[PDB]
Amino acid sequence: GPGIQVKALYDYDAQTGDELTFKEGDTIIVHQKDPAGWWEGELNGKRGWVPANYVQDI
Amino acid sequence: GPGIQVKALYDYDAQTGDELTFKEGDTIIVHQKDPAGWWEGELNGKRGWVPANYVQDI
Amino acid sequence: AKPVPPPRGAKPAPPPRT
Repeated sequence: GPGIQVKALYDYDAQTGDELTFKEGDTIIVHQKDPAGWWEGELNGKRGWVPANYVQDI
Repeated sequence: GPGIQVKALYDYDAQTGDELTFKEGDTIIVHQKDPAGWWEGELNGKRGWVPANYVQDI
Repeated sequence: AKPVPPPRGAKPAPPPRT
């Protein structure tokens, strides 16, 4: 489908452009597992970067 | 550049995952002043959290 | 002679964006 579902393991508050803010327990769709530690995710009508170490594949 | 320089005002010994250990007088690069009291810093080849109240912008 | 560290979020540092 649109990508894999992951769960946020920790809160993250976006620090730079195009990062997602999320809370522990959010389900994020990971569209791409890009190299460099930040993945293309989507949450709550926003697409943006998610730190890959903050999420667990579910 | 990579962030702002701060001086450690006090010694801090890392207690949890991904915290930096440093000594008073260490110069730390703060990459991000994240909300929640712990900043993303870098010292001596390690990136990790720095307690924001331990450092003074220089 | 130092302040107490702020409460922790129990989380890893984000990977470098740079």
